[PDB]
Amino acid sequence: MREIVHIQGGQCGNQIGAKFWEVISDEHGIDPTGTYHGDSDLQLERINVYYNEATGGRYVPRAILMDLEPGTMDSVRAGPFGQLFRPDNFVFGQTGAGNNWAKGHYTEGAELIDSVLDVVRKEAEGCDCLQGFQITHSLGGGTGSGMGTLLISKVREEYPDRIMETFSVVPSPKVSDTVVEPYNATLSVHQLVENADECMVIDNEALYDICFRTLKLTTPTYGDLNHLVSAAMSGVTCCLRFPGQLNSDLRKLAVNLIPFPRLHFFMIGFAPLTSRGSQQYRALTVPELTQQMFDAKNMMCAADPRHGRYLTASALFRGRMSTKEVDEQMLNVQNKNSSYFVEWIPNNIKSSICDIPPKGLKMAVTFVGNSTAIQEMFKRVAEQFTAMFRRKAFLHWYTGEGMDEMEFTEAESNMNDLVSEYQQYQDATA
Amino acid sequence: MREIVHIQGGQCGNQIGAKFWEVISDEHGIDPTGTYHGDSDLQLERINVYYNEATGGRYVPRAILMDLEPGTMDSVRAGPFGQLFRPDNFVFGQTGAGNNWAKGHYTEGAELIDSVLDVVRKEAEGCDCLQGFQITHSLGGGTGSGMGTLLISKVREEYPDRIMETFSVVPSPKVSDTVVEPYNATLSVHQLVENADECMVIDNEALYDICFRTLKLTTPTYGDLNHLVSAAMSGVTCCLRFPGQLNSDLRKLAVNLIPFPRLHFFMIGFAPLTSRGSQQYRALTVPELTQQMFDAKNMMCAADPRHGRYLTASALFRGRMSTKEVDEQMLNVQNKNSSYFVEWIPNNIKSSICDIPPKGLKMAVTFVGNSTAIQEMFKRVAEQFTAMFRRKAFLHWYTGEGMDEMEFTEAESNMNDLVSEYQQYQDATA
Amino acid sequence: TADRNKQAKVFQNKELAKTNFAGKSSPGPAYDVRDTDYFTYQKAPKWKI
Amino acid sequence: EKEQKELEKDILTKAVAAYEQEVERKKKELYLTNKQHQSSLIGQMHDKD
Amino acid sequence: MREVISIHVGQGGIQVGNACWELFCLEHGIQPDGQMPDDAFNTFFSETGAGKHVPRAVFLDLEPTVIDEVRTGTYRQLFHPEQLISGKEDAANNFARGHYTIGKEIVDLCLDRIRKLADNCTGLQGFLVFNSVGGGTGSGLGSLLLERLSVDYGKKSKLGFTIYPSPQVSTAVVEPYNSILSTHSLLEHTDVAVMLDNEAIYDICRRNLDIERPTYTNLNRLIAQVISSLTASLRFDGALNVDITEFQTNLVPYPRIHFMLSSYAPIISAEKAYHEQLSVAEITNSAFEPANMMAKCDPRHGKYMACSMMYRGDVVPKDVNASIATIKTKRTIQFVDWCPTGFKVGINYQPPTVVPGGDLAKVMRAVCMISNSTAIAEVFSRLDHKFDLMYAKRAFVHWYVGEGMEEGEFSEAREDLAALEKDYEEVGIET
Amino acid sequence: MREVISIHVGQGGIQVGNACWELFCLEHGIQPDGQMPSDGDDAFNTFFSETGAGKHVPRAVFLDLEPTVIDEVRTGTYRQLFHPEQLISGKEDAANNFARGHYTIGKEIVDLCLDRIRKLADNCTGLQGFLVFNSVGGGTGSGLGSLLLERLSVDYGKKSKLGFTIYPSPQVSTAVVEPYNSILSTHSLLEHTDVAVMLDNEAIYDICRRNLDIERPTYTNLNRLIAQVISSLTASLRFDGALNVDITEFQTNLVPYPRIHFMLSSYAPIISAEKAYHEQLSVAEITNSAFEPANMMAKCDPRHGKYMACSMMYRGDVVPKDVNASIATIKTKRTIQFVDWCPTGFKVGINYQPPTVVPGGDLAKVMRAVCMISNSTAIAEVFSRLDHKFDLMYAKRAFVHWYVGEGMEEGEFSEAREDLAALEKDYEEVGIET
Amino acid sequence: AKTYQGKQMFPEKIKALSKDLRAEHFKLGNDPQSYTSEAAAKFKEFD
Ligand SMILES: Nc1nc2c(ncn2[C@@H]2O[C@H](COP(=O)(O)OP(=O)(O)OP(=O)(O)O)[C@@H](O)[C@H]2O)c(=O)[nH]1
Ligand SMILES: Nc1nc2c(ncn2[C@@H]2O[C@H](COP(=O)(O)OP(=O)(O)OP(=O)(O)O)[C@@H](O)[C@H]2O)c(=O)[nH]1
Ligand SMILES: Nc1nc2c(ncn2[C@@H]2O[C@H](COP(=O)(O)OP(=O)(O)O)[C@@H](O)[C@H]2O)c(=O)[nH]1
Ligand SMILES: Nc1nc2c(ncn2[C@@H]2O[C@H](COP(=O)(O)OP(=O)(O)O)[C@@H](O)[C@H]2O)c(=O)[nH]1
Ligand SMILES: [Mg+2]
Ligand SMILES: [Mg+2]
Repeated sequence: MREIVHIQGGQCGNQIGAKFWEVISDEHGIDPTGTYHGDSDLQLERINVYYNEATGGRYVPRAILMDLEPGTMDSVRAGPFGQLFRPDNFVFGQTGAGNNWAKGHYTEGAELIDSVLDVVRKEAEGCDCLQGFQITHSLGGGTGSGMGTLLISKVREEYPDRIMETFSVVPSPKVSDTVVEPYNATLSVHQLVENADECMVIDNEALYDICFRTLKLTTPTYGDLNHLVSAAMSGVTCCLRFPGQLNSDLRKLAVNLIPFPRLHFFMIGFAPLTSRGSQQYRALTVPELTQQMFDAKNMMCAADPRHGRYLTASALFRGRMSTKEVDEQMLNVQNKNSSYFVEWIPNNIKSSICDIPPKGLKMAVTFVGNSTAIQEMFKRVAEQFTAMFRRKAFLHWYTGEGMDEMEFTEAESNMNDLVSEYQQYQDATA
Repeated sequence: MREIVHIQGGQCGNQIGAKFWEVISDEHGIDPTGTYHGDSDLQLERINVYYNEATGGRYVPRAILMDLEPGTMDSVRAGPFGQLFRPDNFVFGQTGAGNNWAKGHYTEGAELIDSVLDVVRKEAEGCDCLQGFQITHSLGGGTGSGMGTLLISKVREEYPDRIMETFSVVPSPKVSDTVVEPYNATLSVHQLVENADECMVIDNEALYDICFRTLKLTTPTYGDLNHLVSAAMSGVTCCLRFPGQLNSDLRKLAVNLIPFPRLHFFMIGFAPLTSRGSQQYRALTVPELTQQMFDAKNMMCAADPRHGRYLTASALFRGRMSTKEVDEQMLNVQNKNSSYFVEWIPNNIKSSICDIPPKGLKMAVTFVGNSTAIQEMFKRVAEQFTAMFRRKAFLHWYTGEGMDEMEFTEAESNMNDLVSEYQQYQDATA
Repeated sequence: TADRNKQAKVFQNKELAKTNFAGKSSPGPAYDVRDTDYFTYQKAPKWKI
Repeated sequence: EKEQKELEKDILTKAVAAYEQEVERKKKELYLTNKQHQSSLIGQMHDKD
Repeated sequence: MREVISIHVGQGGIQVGNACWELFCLEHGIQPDGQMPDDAFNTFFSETGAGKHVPRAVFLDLEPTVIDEVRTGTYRQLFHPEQLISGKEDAANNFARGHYTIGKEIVDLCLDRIRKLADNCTGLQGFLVFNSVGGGTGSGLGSLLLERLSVDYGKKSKLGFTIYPSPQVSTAVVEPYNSILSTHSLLEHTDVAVMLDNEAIYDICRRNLDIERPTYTNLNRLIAQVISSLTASLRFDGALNVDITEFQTNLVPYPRIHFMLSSYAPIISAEKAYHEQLSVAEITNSAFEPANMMAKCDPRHGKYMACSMMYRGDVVPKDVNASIATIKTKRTIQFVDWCPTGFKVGINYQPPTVVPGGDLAKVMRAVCMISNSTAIAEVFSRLDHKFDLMYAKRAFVHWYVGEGMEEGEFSEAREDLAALEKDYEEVGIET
Repeated sequence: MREVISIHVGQGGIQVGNACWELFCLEHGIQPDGQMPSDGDDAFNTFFSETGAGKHVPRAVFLDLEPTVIDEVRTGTYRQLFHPEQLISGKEDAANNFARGHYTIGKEIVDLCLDRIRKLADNCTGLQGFLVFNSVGGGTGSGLGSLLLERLSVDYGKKSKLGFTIYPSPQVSTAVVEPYNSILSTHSLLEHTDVAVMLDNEAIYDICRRNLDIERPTYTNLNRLIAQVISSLTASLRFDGALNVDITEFQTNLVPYPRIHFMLSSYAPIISAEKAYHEQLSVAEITNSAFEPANMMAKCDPRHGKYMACSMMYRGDVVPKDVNASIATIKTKRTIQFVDWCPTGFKVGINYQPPTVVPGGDLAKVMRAVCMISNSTAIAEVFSRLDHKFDLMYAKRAFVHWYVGEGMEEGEFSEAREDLAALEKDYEEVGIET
Repeated sequence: AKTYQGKQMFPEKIKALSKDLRAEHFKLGNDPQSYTSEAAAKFKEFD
């Protein structure tokens, strides 16, 4: 009940969903043929949140996959658990955006998005009582970074009260794969800040320090990345799907996290992460877990959180625990690190408890932190974007189909204003 | 509770710890895989002093192994009981210092100390009620002598009230292996005198002499020297882990052994030591224990205690014995050698008894003596230092990365001042 | 008090291979090795009329 | 309580033991791949001369 | 649904097309007869309905010799017999002949064949064009075909793989003239141009492959390998795919600047190939080192603008990223100030194939590089100097005048080259 | 993860590099073809690189302008060992002309050599340093050595470079022009090498005659001895020991001032199999033989001057107590005296891997050995005699035109002789007491 | 070529010596010891 529809676009988002659906199917005990084979009765009480029921006793995900090139869709269909997806929900173009934000937002998007809007409207009206929408996409690619944002605007214009969640992958300068990343990144953030209720930033480089340092595995892969990110996204809504000591849903997090409407950009983290070779030495305890998600290393973002101060924090625990040492550690860490915590909002940590752990683990935690450190990504993006724009390099591609440099100037000014307004509260005093 | 954390740096300290941990593990009945197999219940109540409990029912030593050359601990891992050590506690560089105090204290060490400080903060911060820290290091080597004392100072600012003990191996000119030992020894002791609460001096020459004369074994080895220092270390903190007639911990030792705050350079001895050929003829009695206590050759320092006067003495006895002949023999020894005891501190011997002996020996002794005899070590090392320095020999290596001769002059001046102040009390009369 | 950079210095095992054979890279492509086959083979004749 | 505590040991040991074989087999198979590949250049040498 | 059409003109174009078509068929397992003994060939071929396959290529030439040798070669049954346009009279290195007299009667038939090919086509990504520039036929027919296609199709992408005259090695004595004329023609009409002068390839095959006696066939084999590494991503699945449309969004900062130089690695004989690990760091360092550039140019005299690299095989993205970090740390390679990161990277799973009886050895890891750098001005400068030397005394000009094009056209080509040089100089300075 | 790169230039350098590469492959068990036989790791990574499957590639470069020796190597039994194109050869030899090897033809080989150096150094991560081998009495050797040292000093900076140079004997000589290029080369390397060792031939001849009982020695035996010295020095890097010593731990202990970095070595025991088992070869006896002046690897008498430092590497099953006891006796002996400001002057290293024997060689199985490297004030005598010989020649300006006509300017000899005088004054002022 | 041939030549010793260097070589006294508290022997249950 209080269910959420899943929608994804772009290659990165499609790969993300390909593992998110697989992991959630494992959690609920669903085989690749869509027939239930679980053991606990709790696994089927709340199956309606993500699954619709069809004749013959099978389930289908309520996912909408959108893309501009059918190659990725054809590759993901043949993969494991690729048969769960309804063939109708697939929507794809025949040309592609070519990493051009103007192309993926203006010239063909208006023509293509009517069908996907119709199908998502059908899905939204079908469900009992809609809770919100969640989207996964990357800001470095044209088709994703444009289509996702335009769809966000359209969906918000239709459902002003429903909740909005986005998993946005941002391009860091250390691992850069396409030269035109700053342009569409700035253009996308301009639109995204205007409508998204929650955005969580994800960086490959942060993922990558995590995978080399904690797991200590020799050969990382995109599959391992998708696994980490999927576990992180499953943890946020596990408590919505399963009983717990202290239930807390997306609206709870929304009210408890954002002091002001425009500060809705977070970084997330998952725990515990250990190398398989050291799995036996480590002891799973609440203090160890809390130091573990509060480590700057495990953070999913390139920002260094000790360069600023936390606006607020939230932790979701999975497994059978008592609230005692949990709240005790929260108070303890807030006392110990008072310098990194802003003072005019006392007791700025949220705790949520869910009694069921993930399969294969006894304890798990997902941490969401709103801290002042996010400004550094936008700063570096601003420097790169202005270094590009001052020489007017790579501009005629964007200008050739209706977009003009006035929009780029407005996007840069708005993002810089966001940075300034965001750092304003960092040094604010009571 | 009131537990202590072990930290060692340099290959010499690593070798010292490799035997200290084996002897303590044998004392507490812990197998190399860390599973308890003891016989009596007395072996488990106070295991929290040096070990942490982990999942899988095993114990991990609370030691931090830090260095700049990977080979030494890559070797110690392959040794017996090398599996107890947690992998994450190994921190080391890739370059090394090459026996250069300045390189180990300014250039590489200043950058590297971040992680080792983080992990030390980890372990000291996780302990329930911290008692203090103990370090083991040699002062003949540049990297050890520099980075060890740097971290000593850094820990000192953050934990001023805790107890600090250092186990310092100082160069003896009779058996020397390096030509740059006086420079780094002086530069290091300059900071050590200002920060270390306790410093026990150990002398390879004296250990070789002990192995030659007392044990009468043909070929002493580094293992032999390590075992001697290991037994000496164990005897100090045995009473902290085992019940006894008179409990006596590190704070009590510090209160009763140091008359003035700058006088914290002690010499320690262990008893009984005999050739295993002579084991049958030995009669384990308290008078024999005391006569082997106060023997000049039993001391593991080349300084002759009969060249000066004892300031304070302290005795720790292990095994079941009655206080009668303990105090009586102590008083008799004090009266018999009155001229070697400075007069204005009557009754200048502390005694402590614990009824659990070391493995193998029915009764055992640890002795700590504060005397004026240590001045000769500083005098001879200062003579070597000035012989080196008057010709500016071996100097541009130290000057090539920021250190000037002003620090050298200040260090030698401070050493001479401390020597003068130390021998001032030798002739003091009331 | 540790940041993301400057923390990768610590050695763990032999996976430093993927990250540090180019620490001191000994410059690079600064040297000219155009048409240096002059030594391997034999040079063609060059005669006056 | 002490029973599940003692029970966890063998799960952990068997898991790490299984992971060691996974480590070893990967190296073993890559050795064979490089071996056959190098031996293929032997036929290439014969073809060329 | 993904396909691309190949155009070959001139003897050089035909001898490169033949080489690339042996490699194409051997890579896709199609026999010389065209009969196969799921759908990856649809990029380059089309199913006949039952049995064989036909290439999506067209061959043009005015001298019948090379078309005749193709039609009598082992590949008689492969090509569509009416798609091999053969002429009667060669233009004989005369650009004017091929651009004003005999190209007019060619162009209508050629466009008819292209239209017939395009009607079968449905998801046309673009065109590849192959033409030697030092020949009158190649230059003139290339000018005419690009001129007509630009207006007939418009926004469809076209890639030109031209073989420029070497700085000091050349076969003819009039090639600077038609070379400059073709540059003026293609500057405002070709989306992407790749430099392929012969001297650098001679140096490469001499140094690395260790053959003291190669000919044009080896050069064509190398060019075919480069094209295959370029277009693998359109027909093979990879962890990170790239399309031909993803070049004019990554490699051309301004519409005027679209000339790039290529490189390939590793190039090594079988006598010393696997006797070294040939790992990613070594191959990508050999790629950026100045010797393995397919063009006779030194990157050290200029800045880099944009580098696009495609890897094929079992390469690991972490390998390539570790190499890129070290390269950016490197000092001798310096990028322009207005581009902090200029690397585009693509990865494919399918390893390169080997042509039987060839020279190259097979390896798992291969890299093909397209670089746009400011150093390309030197070849234009030297060609301009050579052109001015011979135009100072109006040498050979009467042959071109007597074909019907006016006297003045050389002046506009000269001015356009001057403008190109000035534009490169201006973009090369830091702000 | 520790590596070191070896350079061989000149005919003597090549003939000693091949000699040491036989011994090193012999010690690591690698077959001459390079393939691992039959079927403890990373003991070859110090000098070798794995190809991914099978054999190993040495980390050495061979340079020559006269390609006879290189052709012999490429047709020899080690044809499959070396990389086919790191054995770099020119076309015309320098013909004992330093100007030829420093200004005329070496400039066209140095670029390719440095490219090869890059292609080898990029494959290493913990590069400990460089070893260079070259005879000083040869034109191409001295010239290319000077050029490489100059280029590497500016291209790399702070890396350690060790020169195993072979000075001409005081009275036994092969050529007549070698003093000139010797003085020029020592001038070049004084401000460019961190450590240089003496390897003149007459001392090795005398050692072979006295102990090995070889009345007719040749270059092969000398090269084997030098290779054994190299192996003794470098065993600490690739074998575990109680007191390990690294390459970087030399310039911090053995060179009291930057200008003084010339040292001379000895090895013990030197003995034949038919008499080796006749005696116990105790540590005290071998360490006395090490300080025996007649066993100096360079014919320079230590009794004529003071010592600054001595670094001694023991290999076998010696014990640190025994080493310390022997050092005590050496200190007690009066015929050897140290400089006043150096009370303690010994650096000690110990390693367990016993020396390997080359079958068909001259050495035998001895379970203990020690190699010493000493810096002492006595080395100034060879410089004095070399300066006198150079002055005798430059009095009449003989042979000068052969260097002048190669583009090397006339005044070059002047500052070379001046720097030799300055070094002699430096040694004189160091040798005095305070 | 006369001197330089491919020859047949063929770690346990190293490991043995390394463990010998770390070995005890003198052990300690022989064990008669059984753990017992000091204040437990004196204070016992009485009938
Ligand atoms: N790399 C390479 N270059 C070629 C080849 N064939 C011709 N060329 C070059 O082309 C230049 C002259 O143009 P060609 O291709 O030979 O002749 P064409 O293009 O048919 O023009 P016409 O001679 O007038 O028929 C020569 O200078 C060659 O360098 C080839 O097969 N490979
Ligand atoms: N110890 C030793 N010295 C050698 C050997 N071969 C040559 N020399 C010395 O090298 C000096 C001359 O240089 P060479 O090694 O013969 O040849 P080079 O160094 O390449 O110089 P060029 O002869 O000009 O090519 C002579 O004075 C010899 O003393 C050798 O095998 N062993
Ligand atoms: N974590 C993760 N990142 C990916 C994956 N696939 C691509 N990326 C990243 O996405 C970026 C390119 O995005 P792109 O494919 O252009 O997005 P699109 O245009 O919307 O399809 C690259 O920098 C990759 O690092 C994936 O499977 N997982
Ligand atoms: N007791 C003992 N002393 C050792 C051992 N290893 C080294 N030493 C001492 O350490 C001193 C040399 O220290 P050094 O190597 O310079 O320290 P570093 O700077 O950390 O490398 C020598 O005088 C030895 O007496 C050992 O295993 N046991
Ligand atoms: Mg032609
Ligand atoms: Mg020679």
